[PDB]
Amino acid sequence: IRVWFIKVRKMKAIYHTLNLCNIDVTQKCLIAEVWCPVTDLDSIQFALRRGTEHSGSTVPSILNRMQTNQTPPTYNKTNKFTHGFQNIVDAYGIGTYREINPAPYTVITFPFLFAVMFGDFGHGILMTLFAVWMVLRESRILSQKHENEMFSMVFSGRYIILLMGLFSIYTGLIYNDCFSKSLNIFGSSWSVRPMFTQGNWTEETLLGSSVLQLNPAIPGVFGGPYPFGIDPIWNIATNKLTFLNSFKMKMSVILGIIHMLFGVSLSLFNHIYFKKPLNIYFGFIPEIIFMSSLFGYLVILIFYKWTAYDAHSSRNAPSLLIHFINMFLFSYPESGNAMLYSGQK
Amino acid sequence: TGLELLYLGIFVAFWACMVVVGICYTIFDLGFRFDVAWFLTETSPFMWSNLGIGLAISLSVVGAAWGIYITGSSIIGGGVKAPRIKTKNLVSIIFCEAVAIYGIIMAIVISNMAEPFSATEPKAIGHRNYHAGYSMFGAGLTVGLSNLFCGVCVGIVGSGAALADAQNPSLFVKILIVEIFGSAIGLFGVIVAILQTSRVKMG
Amino acid sequence: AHSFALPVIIFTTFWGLIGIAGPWFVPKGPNRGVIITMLVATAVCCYLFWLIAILAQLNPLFGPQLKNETIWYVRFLWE
Amino acid sequence: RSEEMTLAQLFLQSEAAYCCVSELGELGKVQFRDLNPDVNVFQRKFVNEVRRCEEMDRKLRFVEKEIRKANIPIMDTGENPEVPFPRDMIDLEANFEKIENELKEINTNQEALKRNFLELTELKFIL
Amino acid sequence: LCCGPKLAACGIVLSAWGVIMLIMLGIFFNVHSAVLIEDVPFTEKDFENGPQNIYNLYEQVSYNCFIAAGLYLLLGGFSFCQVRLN
Repeated sequence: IRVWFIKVRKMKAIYHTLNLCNIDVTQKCLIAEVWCPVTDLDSIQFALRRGTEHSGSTVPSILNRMQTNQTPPTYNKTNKFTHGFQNIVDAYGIGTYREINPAPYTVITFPFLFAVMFGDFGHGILMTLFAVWMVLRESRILSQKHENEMFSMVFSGRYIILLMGLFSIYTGLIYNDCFSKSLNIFGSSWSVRPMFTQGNWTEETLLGSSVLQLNPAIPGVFGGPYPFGIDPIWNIATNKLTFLNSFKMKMSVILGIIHMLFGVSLSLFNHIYFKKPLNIYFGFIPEIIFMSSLFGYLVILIFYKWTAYDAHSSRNAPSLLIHFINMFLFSYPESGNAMLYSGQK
Repeated sequence: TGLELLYLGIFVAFWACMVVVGICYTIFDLGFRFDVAWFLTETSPFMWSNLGIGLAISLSVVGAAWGIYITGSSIIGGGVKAPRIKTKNLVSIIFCEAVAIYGIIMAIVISNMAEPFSATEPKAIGHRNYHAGYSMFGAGLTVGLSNLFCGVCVGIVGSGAALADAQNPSLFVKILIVEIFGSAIGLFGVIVAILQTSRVKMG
Repeated sequence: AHSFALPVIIFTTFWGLIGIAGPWFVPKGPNRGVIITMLVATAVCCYLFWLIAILAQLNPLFGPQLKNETIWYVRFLWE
Repeated sequence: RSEEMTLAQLFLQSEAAYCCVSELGELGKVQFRDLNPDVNVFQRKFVNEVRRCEEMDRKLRFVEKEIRKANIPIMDTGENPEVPFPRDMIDLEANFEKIENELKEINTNQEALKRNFLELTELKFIL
Repeated sequence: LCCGPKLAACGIVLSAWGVIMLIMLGIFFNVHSAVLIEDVPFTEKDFENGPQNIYNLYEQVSYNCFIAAGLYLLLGGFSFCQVRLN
């Protein structure tokens, strides 16, 4: 009788949907309108042929095409890979008819931002190992009953967790963060005490038991760029927080501005397809110009300061944030802050 | 209410003591022992600075929490018979956190300009450090209180809009106008806190 | 002692190689655009992150702060 | 776009359109929409079959409730069947009513159960 | 049977993690000879003569890592044995 339950629900649905047909039966005008895609018309007319085969009336049971001006529904044709990421975006809002699909870009820029937020080596390795376990054992777990609903929604995001762990491993490598300690792989370039003795640096370490004895930049051979990531010495420096804060704040702001310009440039595609000259002409253009003029300048200024000022100019090194406050308030004091570059006015 | 009575008793005792002490001292020709200069010159500028720094984030966080709860309770409760309102009405929470974001940025900005000195007497410290400490305290206080009241108003109107949206879909998109107009006062508070400390050169 | 032109050349050439060559030689199937977007945006984000991390160190302003024990130890380890 | 056209009409009434729409539902690649007038649910051409279906669901719900109170697990791993549109289905539901009727009499025998307790309580006045 | 598989799987992965991490940390101590960046902890309040005492003590410290690895490996073997009790 459980089979009968399945059958009963089926026929109930059939009759309920057949109720929707037209409100007349003269000349056999019992007709119902249907949303159906284009790639599956052959199966639909094959179904109609099957229905007439089950019927003894031998009638074509077909009708000609027509078009109206209603709003069609949207369906994201997913496969084993894109589904986990399309479901994540559809959870907040359903795209219009022909909206720029955001899954193809999201599928990657999501774990990247996560890895920026979660940039550690060992934890990333653990996540990718869990991903490998869950991916390889998919067939048995799928054909298995589990009481843990948390595990079901975890299992939904398979390739999510996989790519997330991969980029987490990468960003653990790039910060030279590995369980909170750097990995000195191919050399340090900062502390050379035998060279430091040239610059009046000897016998201080007797008082070293109670002082800190700052290291300067460029007594002649210091500085130099580590080819890959953060120099390991910073990991043991007591003032690491200052440089780490500066570098991380700047990276975060730069990442955020390019994300937004990406957004608006992508929007320009959305409007040009829909044949809306007004929106492109008096929409996209002022907003992109505003975004650029207001913050691409900040990005370029940050990069200029990075590639411009050496160690010997540590006195009166210009500060960008105060210059931005003066950008907003239009205030130019005669002194107190030197111009970062000539002709800034 | 016992707590209100306790607060009233403490407040009334405090002000009665102040009034009586003031009157007897003024009648007693002892105005030379009321030298407010010593009171506002013994205090270090760094105390004023650091109190301002603490408040400039503390009060903003308090306002953010107030608005968060006041809108979230109604958002969660009213969606039982309409799950559609979970994602439509997330703007209020976003603004309730943007308040704290502004507070943190202001804390970072004012946190600068903290170079110590060596003077230990009023004649040696000078006017500049006193101005710095007072200005930083004032900026912290104003930004904190502005963002507090801002967050409270934002949360209240967010609750109202979220609760009203469950009746008819075409309501919220126009009721959010008051929601957006809420944040302007916090923006003004940040601007004034910026301007008050634009000429400090402590060091 | 480290070089700067050599690493920038090596990593820029590697990331250009992947990000440009990968799209050109994909099989003609149904999953073409997905893989193209994945690889291209990967190379972009990856290389940009490395470039920012490396330029943040070029031309430092102040050296590290090292305890005295580390100052003693670095004598006879890095040398 | 996702689709080029989505409002083609290829459906016409027949004497066995039930089988046509059943097979179309089996396909699982269409959605239905009509009845702009929004008539009341009890002015319908097919109201009687919906009422019959509701009666079958009510009877079925009662029997499955009784089964679940028996703590007897149900197994559902067989094939998906095809609905028997001709009048044979009628005979089937007749049998189902008999099943429900048996359950009714079983509850009548639960009257006996009450009598049992009218004596078990009696045992507790042994003193 | 004893120490059912439900927790024994977690125990086995934990033991594998312990063996691997302890072995690698010990090897990092020994091969790099306990560079202060990767090896702060130690026990000596007097080293002003020379580095040889420091190196000897750091070798002594790094020695315990392999004992920890052996204990973790024995734990993993015990858990694997309990898994076979079916």
